[PDB]
Amino acid sequence: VLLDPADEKLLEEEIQRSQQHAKVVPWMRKTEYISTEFN
Amino acid sequence: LNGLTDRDLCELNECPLDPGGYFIINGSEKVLIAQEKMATNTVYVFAKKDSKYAYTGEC
Repeated sequence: VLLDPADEKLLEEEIQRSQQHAKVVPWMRKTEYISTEFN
Repeated sequence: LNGLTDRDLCELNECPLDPGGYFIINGSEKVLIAQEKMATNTVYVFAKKDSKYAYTGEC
């Protein structure tokens, strides 16, 4: 049986947006949690 | 507690974040507040108004 990925994508009707949480910004950073071992 | 690891401090029921630097006297954490003073061995010249002295070289 034949199953091309180009045919696999045409089986769906519409599945395929923004990523603006990830944007690099020098006045903003990330976060830090509680490990068990540290300094 | 000197150099003692976080594991061991927790085993001692101590806090690895606790800074130290205080005494325990009869169970009370007592800090010695750093007391400011005039520097020793150093000459200082002051004018003390309301006195017979125009200038005073303290040491």
